[PDB]
Amino acid sequence: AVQKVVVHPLVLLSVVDHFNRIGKVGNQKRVVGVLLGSWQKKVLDVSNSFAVPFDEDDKDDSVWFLDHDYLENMYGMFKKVNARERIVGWYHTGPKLHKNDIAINELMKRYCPNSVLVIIDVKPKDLGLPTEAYISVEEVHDDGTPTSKTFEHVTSEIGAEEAEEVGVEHLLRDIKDTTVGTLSQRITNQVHGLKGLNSKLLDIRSYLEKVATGKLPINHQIIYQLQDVFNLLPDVSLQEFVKAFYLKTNDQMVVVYLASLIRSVVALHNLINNKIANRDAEKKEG
Amino acid sequence: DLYSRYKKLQQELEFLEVQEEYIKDEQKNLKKEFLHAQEEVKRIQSIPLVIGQFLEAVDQNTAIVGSTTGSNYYVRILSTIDRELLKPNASVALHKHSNALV
Amino acid sequence: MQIFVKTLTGKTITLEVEPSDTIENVKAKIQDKEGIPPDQQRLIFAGKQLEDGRTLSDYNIQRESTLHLVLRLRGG
Amino acid sequence: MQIFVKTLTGKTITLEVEPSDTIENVKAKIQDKEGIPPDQQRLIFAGKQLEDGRTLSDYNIQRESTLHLVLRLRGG
Amino acid sequence: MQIFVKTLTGKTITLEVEPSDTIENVKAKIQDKEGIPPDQQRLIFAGKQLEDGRTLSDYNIQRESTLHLVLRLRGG
Amino acid sequence: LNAKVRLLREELQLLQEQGSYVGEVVRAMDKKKVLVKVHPEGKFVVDVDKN
Amino acid sequence: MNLEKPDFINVCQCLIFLDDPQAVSDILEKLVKEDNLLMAYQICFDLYESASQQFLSSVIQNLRTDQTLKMIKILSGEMAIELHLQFLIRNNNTDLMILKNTKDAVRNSVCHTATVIANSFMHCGTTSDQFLRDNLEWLARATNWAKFTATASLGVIHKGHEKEALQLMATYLPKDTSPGSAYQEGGGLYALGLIHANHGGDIIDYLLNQLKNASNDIVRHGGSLGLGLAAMGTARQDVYDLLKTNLYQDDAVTGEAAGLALGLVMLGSKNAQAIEDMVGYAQETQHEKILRGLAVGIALVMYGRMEEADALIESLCRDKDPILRRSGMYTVAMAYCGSGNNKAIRRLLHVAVSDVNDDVRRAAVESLGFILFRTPEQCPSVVSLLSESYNPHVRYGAAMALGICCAGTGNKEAINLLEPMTNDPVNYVRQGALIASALIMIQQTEITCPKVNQFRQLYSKVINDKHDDVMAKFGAILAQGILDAGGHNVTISLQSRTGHTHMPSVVGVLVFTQFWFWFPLSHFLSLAYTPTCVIGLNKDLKMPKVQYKSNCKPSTFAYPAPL
Amino acid sequence: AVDTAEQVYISSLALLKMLKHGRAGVPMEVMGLMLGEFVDDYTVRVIDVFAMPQSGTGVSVEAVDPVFQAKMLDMLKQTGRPEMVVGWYHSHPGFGCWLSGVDINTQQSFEALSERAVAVVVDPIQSVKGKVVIDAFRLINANMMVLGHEPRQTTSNLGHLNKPSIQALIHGLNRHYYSITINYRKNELEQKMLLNLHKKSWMEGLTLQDYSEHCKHNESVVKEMLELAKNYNKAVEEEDKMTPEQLAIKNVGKQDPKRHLEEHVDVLMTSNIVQCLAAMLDTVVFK
Repeated sequence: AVQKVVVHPLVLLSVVDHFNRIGKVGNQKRVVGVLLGSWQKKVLDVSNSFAVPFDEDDKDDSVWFLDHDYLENMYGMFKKVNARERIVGWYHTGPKLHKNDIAINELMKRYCPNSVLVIIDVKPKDLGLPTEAYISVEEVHDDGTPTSKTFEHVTSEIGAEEAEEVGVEHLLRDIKDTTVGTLSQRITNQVHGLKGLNSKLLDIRSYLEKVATGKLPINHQIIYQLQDVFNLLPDVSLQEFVKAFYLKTNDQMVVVYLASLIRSVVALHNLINNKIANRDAEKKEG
Repeated sequence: DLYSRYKKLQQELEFLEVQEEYIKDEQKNLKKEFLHAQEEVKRIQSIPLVIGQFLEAVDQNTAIVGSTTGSNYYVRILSTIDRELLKPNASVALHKHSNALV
Repeated sequence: MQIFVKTLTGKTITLEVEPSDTIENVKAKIQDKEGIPPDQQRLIFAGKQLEDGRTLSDYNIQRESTLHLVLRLRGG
Repeated sequence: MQIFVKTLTGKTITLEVEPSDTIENVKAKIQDKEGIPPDQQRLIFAGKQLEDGRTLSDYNIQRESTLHLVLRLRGG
Repeated sequence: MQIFVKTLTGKTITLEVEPSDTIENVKAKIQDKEGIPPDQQRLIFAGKQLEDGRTLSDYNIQRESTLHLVLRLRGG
Repeated sequence: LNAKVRLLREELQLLQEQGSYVGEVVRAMDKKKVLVKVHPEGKFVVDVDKN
Repeated sequence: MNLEKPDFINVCQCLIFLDDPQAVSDILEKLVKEDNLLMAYQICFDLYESASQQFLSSVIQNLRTDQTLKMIKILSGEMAIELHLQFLIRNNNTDLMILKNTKDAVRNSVCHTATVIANSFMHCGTTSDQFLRDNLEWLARATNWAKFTATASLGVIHKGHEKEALQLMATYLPKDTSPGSAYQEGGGLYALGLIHANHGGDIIDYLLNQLKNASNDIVRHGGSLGLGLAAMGTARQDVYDLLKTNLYQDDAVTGEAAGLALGLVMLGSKNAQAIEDMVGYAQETQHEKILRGLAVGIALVMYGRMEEADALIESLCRDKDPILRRSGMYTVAMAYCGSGNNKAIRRLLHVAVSDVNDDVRRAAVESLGFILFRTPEQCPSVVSLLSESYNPHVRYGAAMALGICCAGTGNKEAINLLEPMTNDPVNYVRQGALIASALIMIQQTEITCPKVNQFRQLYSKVINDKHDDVMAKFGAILAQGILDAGGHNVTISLQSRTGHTHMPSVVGVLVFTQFWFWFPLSHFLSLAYTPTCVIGLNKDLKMPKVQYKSNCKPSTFAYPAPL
Repeated sequence: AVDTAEQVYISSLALLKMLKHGRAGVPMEVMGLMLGEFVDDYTVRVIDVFAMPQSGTGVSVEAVDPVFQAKMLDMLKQTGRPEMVVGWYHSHPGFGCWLSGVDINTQQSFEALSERAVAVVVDPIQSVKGKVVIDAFRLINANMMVLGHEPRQTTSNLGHLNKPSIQALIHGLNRHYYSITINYRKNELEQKMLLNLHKKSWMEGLTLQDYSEHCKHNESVVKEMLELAKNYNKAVEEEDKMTPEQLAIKNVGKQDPKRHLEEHVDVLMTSNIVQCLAAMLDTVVFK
């Protein structure tokens, strides 16, 4: 099992390189490759990757063709250069999971029992993080329906190390932002947050509306119980909570009345000195 | 007569307005540059550096210090340290690479 | 669909092709009648750099267009 | 309402649209008019970059308003 | 007997030899044609590093054989 | 404001510099040469600059 | 016209501001009918010296479709060329001592070529070769691309010496003397280009043939600059085809040559096809040189079109590739030339203060000059504060914007600002300030402005020092040649005699400032020197002797520097 | 023909690779190959880098066996990167960046085999905080220097920044080799996978931490500002009829108003305004 994955920039950049270059061999929608990495304790650190030739068909999910021998050879050479990394998993691009993917997983799970799948979305989007990480497990599924194999999400984060961040910071020198910000960076964040929240809430419709149309079957087992919980969890303004009004005012009597004042007295002092000096320097020449 | 004065007044008014907007913008960017520069200067001693011991002060922002590895050196000093703490001897910090006093 | 290829030598050569073809096929036809190895062929269209992996329709190429062939001289 | 858009080469294009139209719908309309892929286009009003997640009513793009369009001259 | 020597830069170099020739003679030919000291050349055929004590009649080489050359790169 | 930031930038530029040794002179020499004795060890013949 | 008499003022100004060639041709014919020939001659000379090209074409065509010869010849310019050359060839009196000194002081670096440029400036239009003739074992020290510059320089000595042109150039036997160089052939066509500027005449149909056959490396570079120079502004389609085909060949050294020349012929035509084809080839290419060509070649396609260009601007200004953004700034410069429009200033200042890439900051702030020169008293008030920003590029741009705004007149405040900057620590900004001062003080004597004998000495300090940076003395040795142009008899201005913006001068001085990126472009300054004289005449064929009389002069002004 | 002031374009990815590998084997030197294209008569573009088996030591390196190199090109070629090699690079652990006398003997073989192949040198432990010490060189032949001919050709973009270091100038600079200008052409797409990426958040934009952790902060800052203010009062009561030049005369430190009084105000204002605004948003976005 794993509680989180940590991804280094180098893999992200190499994936972009792969996706740009592949046009040299034959048009394809997506690309596939191995991830190398290491285990500390229930946290997984990824640090390198390499291409592997792959081909697909756009309709039939029974047809595809990975390649064993290229994989084994290249891993041999990489191991001959360095020995501390080992096979850890694989990645593909494309924005949405393909039905086919489990069938690939049960292949290369043979090279590492805990094969984890990372999706990297190469083309941009506004709302947030670029990558997702998934792990494969069977389930009880129900009171009683066939057990199967599907993925579940695992939380994901982007990492860094010494002498990889220095190159990044050099590349990014031309475009920079305030480290902390003074009401010009905190205020923007709130707007960004509201964008994300509204995105999620709108995405709920596209499912729940079409299930109400009956276009697809009800996943009664899970979704509705969670969305009963949700509608339960908001709060309310109930005469007792509003009695914790007595906190807004105690912010203001530290802001307004004891920080503005000593910001005006300084300005008067500077003005007095300025007028004194300027008039003195006038009459001195007269 | 008065027509020319009227027109020229209009023109110079609007043109000094343009200059005013320019100056506001340049103020806004120079502030950011100054902030960034202080940010760079802050990380010049947050380093695993070495201990020397103060030996002599020649003039402003310059001194002579003998490091604990022998090899007596002669180096600038940082612009933010207080001066009246380093007369006879002291435990001073020396940059690992440049031997700049911090 | 005929297409005209121009070399740096001043020669113009006309190849009949169909819009379904792909750049490597054209380079193979060149290797046919030019005899220059396909790896030693580089093709520019209107300043763009063509890829061996794609179809003609990806570059909107129409009838009788001119393509420029350039050699690689790193072997000096 | 009828509105006009101008482009690099100066061609002026006429679109008839309704206030609730979203920016992706406008993109679809203009690609229907001229076949440009909807990603190869960006549109500008006043000084600010229009973004897709909103209706024309949100920016209150008035009747007969003029828009600027920016594009690569060809998709490649 | 004509043979082809490739290199990592894409340079290709034909050469004429006879199967009685010993390998160091080949490295001498490379030296005189290119201008490279015999120490610095290392030779590969079919994935085996060749050795001076042997003729090209050994290693059963045939004409039009593709050898590879690699440099003795060092630093310090 | 511009003067202030320019000054700070110049100071940071200067701090990126290499150190120097200190040496005892035992005697001068002719045609711009001195004989010095660097602290750890050594007995060198060094050249003077233009100033 | 209802007033008692016909006149110049209305027909000079209004008919070319309105662009009504039919009306001027009609009133000209009417003035011929009643046999008032002196008016009909003065109007022709007045017109040619300030009417645009192609305007003359429509006028002459409508006219001709006897007095015909003596009016057509004065209308196309031939005797104006003759007379101007005849003035310069007689009033020449340059002082060779300065060349002898700088020649003796030079060390064998780049400064060598910097000499043979400036020399050609001072002997411009003078047809005298002496400095390149009395010594030759020194000039033969040049090799490689330098041979291209030096041999091109003859083209600026013989400027306007059109009549014999071709026989002269082959007289150097550049091709026969040895096939062992292509750089000479490359220079020859450039020289023919410089001699026949604007007057494409016959030579277009010769260059257009000679460009057909090429050792494509260098010969095509010379050829395309020459042909793009001879035919500028005519929009001739048969030329444009051949330059497009050379551009599409996609070769670095032949890149910006055609990139310019394809821009010169279309100048101001607003041609909606050329812009889309050129911008489409600037995107999705991968050689910087071609972009550094098209950076200029685009902007010249729009000229004075003002608001009718805006649409392209705020397209081109959005592009990510920085050379395109710079070319956007050049376009907003040319669009509004001379016209003090406010919002263009607002844009240029915002860009200069904000953008992340230095070269667009230079090319932004530098272009302020081209839209303010109608009121040179105003430029110092804005650029002054720029001159102290922390990053050098903005300082260089400021200095050059002063040099280009006040160019013709020794406005005191400009010198007052440039004085401290001539000692800036960063070498290339000294290189800037020297040339700016030299432009702004051409033909000024001590009584007319005080500072001259400071500067006239300062150069000879720098050029004789040896503890300095090469580029600084490059700028100095150029300033010497700028200050004594054409035997003291020529001056630089953008305004015409009567308020029109003289297009060849704007083009020449714009494309001069690219000397930063490619040295042989510096000769393009020669288009800006206008002669400064009064010609006494009583009949077109007849210069009768007269003496004018200049009152209120102690006679200590005028011709300077005999000493 | 002769060279001029040209250039080297290196991709961002290859830079990360060089830094990472150089820092890995830190007590010893490391070296590798680099792959790219001579796109025109005077720029050179390097796209990718890979290491090779090597017998490192604290002052030198040698490559072990050739078969590895010959193979890996043939592997890469069938997944879409056919470019041949353009040059090589190595690292100097603690010294300056310059060429040793053995590097010349290595380099001459590449130059004899291909006309333009640059050589690259990296320093992994001076590149510590916010700069990179990386450089590229080529040889100058001996006999040409004796003849009047100089190394190159001139156009005005030679002289920016490219002041040589004295440390490098002690060795064969100019005399034996010359530096080449370097710049990083970060094209589109890979721009965004860095700028909009290494730092980000979503729900973090709406978090409160309203317990004591806030009130205690306020009651530290105001408490110390009490003494700052008393100090400033005393420090201005002097009111002596002297001249502010004399004030500058004795001015050394702790200039109360500017030095300290104001930053406390700015900090307190920032914190409290942001907190109150966030509470006011959450009071409406959720029920």
